Amino acid sequence: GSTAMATTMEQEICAHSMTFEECPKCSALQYRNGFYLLKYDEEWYPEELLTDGEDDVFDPDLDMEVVFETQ
Ligand SMILES: [Zn+2]
Repeated sequence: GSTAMATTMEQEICAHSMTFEECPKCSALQYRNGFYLLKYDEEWYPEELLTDGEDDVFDPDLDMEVVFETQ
């Protein structure tokens, strides 16, 4: 337990990536941008809402593990 206002949970529990408090910011795709590979598996959703057809990942439904796994 931490002395957090209104006993808010510290970790970023929102589905998109951020905290419950930071949930409106989750809608913004700024966080998603600046990442080397969209396809790389992280908490954030690989398919980007703004980029409809630009990504061209979902339409062909081709996932290459080797490409995303740089590490
Ligand atoms: Zn959110």
